[PDB]
Amino acid sequence: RIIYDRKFLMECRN
Amino acid sequence: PEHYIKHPLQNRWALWFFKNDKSKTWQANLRLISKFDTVEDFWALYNHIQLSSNLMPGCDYSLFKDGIEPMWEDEKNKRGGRWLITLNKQQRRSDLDRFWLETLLCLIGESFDDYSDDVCGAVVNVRAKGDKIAIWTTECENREAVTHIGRVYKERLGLPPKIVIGYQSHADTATTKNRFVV
Ligand SMILES: C[n+]1cn([C@@H]2O[C@H](CNc3c(O)c(=O)c3=O)[C@@H](O)[C@H]2O)c2nc(N)[nH]c(=O)c21
Repeated sequence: RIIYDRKFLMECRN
Repeated sequence: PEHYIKHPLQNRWALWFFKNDKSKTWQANLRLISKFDTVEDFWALYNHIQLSSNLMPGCDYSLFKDGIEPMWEDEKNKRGGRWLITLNKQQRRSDLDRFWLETLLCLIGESFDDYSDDVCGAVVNVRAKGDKIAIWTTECENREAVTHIGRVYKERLGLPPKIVIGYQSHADTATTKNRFVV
């Protein structure tokens, strides 16, 4: 299972 | 390696758009927009579509796992409940756009621990008399699963302990009282 944090998902907006 | 690859998601997610039309059925008014299985393709699709607040009243965004359609009729959506968030008139400004985006990240990031396999999807209802955001599960009989999803769901959105969010099965919704509330 692949888990992504909220902090990490926000940084991929660019 | 790790320089050119897209960060892949656990599940493939399909985004749906619903627009009410009295001339046709409910299922025909729900239409699909795209599918994605990476973090990059999620932001690519989301950054060009409208915010939930800007939508015309009577329209729904629906993100679900690939294979589950946004309707009680689906196998996984049968039986399974709904963690319902009612929003008032003024909440349209900032709370609606922020709660729905926070809901999307809880789905695709699978932050619900082991109980992310029970999570079917989410839906936001842009309505003129209220706004509604919801998370759908695959079974309401799993109290161990349902309570843990809604409790993390409330902590991630950051609601005060004063507001209690309701969970209701689609068998009651299609015919209301809550089964579990946090
Ligand atoms: C998600 N959903 C809401 N409805 C109907 O919409 C009517 C009013 N509009 C809505 C609700 O109620 C919702 O939730 C929603 O959206 C209700 O009486 C529901 O019976 C539905 N009817 C079919 N056949 N299939 C659905 O998936 C469905």
